Amino acid sequence: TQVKHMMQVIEPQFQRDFISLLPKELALYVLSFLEPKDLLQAAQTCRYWRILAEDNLLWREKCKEEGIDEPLHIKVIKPGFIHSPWKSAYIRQHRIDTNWRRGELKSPKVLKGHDDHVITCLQFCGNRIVSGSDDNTLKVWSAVTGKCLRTLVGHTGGVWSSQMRDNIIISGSTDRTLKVWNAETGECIHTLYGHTSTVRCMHLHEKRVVSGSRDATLRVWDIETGQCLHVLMGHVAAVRCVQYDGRRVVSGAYDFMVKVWDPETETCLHTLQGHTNRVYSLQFDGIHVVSGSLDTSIRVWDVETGNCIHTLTGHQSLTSGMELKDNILVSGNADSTVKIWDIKTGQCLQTLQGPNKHQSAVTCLQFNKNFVITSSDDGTVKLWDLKTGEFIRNLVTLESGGSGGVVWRIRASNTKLVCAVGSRNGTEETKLLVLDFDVDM
Amino acid sequence: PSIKLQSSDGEIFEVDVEIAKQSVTIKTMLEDLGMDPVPLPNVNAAILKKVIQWCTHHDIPVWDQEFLKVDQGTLFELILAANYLDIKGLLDVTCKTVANMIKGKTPEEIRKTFNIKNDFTEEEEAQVRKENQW
Repeated sequence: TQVKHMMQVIEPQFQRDFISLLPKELALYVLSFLEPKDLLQAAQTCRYWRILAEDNLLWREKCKEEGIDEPLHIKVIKPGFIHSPWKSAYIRQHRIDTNWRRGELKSPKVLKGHDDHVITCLQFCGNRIVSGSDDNTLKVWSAVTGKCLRTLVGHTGGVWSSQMRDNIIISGSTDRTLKVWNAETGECIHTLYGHTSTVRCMHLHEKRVVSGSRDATLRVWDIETGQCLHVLMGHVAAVRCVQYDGRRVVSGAYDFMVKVWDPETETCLHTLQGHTNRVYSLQFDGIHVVSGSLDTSIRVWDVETGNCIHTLTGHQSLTSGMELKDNILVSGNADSTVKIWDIKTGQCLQTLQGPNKHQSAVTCLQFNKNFVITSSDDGTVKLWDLKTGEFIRNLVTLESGGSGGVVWRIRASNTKLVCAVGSRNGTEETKLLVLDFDVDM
Repeated sequence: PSIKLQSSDGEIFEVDVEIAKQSVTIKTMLEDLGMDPVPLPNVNAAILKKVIQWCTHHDIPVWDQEFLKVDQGTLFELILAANYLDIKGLLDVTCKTVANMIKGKTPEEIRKTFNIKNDFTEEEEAQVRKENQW
């Protein structure tokens, strides 16, 4: 079916080739052994092959191979051709990937905002970008249009932590209060008071948001009710980073300690000791908590045992950014280095340096199976080959990157890159750069 | 023990059971339908003799690859022999072997391997190339 239907219509009859004669199925069981790259070539072979290399189910897999899961359905030329929603979905990715990799930068949608201020946190939840700024506001943008949709005006202190979950923006401010927001109406539906110090960080998980603050206590808030279900007290210093998987609350405070909490019973299940300094970044896959300290190291902990699993050393400075995914850790470090680790093996898979290494501190990083996107004080957002660890190109290169221009944070969707760009000095008007790496399909 | 199976050619093959039961088809006919001589219409002695050779021998194995060094006719023959005999093993090896013949990019080259006439019109071929760009 579909493949059959194609033959009975295009009529690619008479083919003196091995696979054209093989029963449709077998020809497929054959082409299936080909990597997409090949299939694509095999598809340019002959109408017959093409029609085969187009077996929908054949790509539904090649896609689940590149983690597509969603086949795209484009939307009238001569001799019809039943395209595979998956082959196209796959190509879309290949192309998107390529558009990212060597795809010509289109001149990003500049989102002038937070004039003369720092976008202290960035949230990118499909088409909606939420820039948090120390200008006490947050702005919800359209990664699409690039137009500012709303400006979460409400905080009296600068916003320093933000979380979003479609229409639900949660901002943490120096003003000592989280604020739940309706990204659409931009209205503050809640003002979470309980934090006396600055709400530095906050990790939202479903209907709850654990917030970390300089007050040494994290607070689990019910994004819906606005209540503060719990208050994690056990941190001597300020909590710079927080991770909440809904089960536990991993925290990192300037107290060199990483506290694993069972929010429910406001009990510090674990006190991860190992960082000879302030733990700034945290990552937690529900199994491993990855603490990144100013102590230069990144400790991979076992949330269960609380036992340090790996003391990933290598960075020469403060590991600011840090993204954990599939036990693969990519740490952004002030050392201008980004590192990719196999937190399972503790191996430093890669180090993103090279002639095109970042010049100054790595401020943010995003990464998928293919690339590591790294922003830096050097005003450049670099695209790296996660796998090869090779620098690919600078997605962004603030002409001021060196004269004060900087890229604070970035968020990458599979198709676009949002970058909080700006500077302490008026050399880069604080804005968001929304690079779009989608393809015309 | 051992059982006898008859190729399409009409050639009976005394192939040890189990060794032949690698072909669930043969197996099915031996354990379910119970064929004194397992009639294999789709497989001639030539190829059946080859599948057995492959079976009595049980990523492309460091042997199957040689055993399949044969020409396309045979390969194709085995693809079916395997498919007909339902010998996932042989089938995977052979089919892959073909695939490998394709794994090398370049449509033009892929043809030089399977003959294949480029039956794409002016615009068509272009479109096909544009669609399977890389």
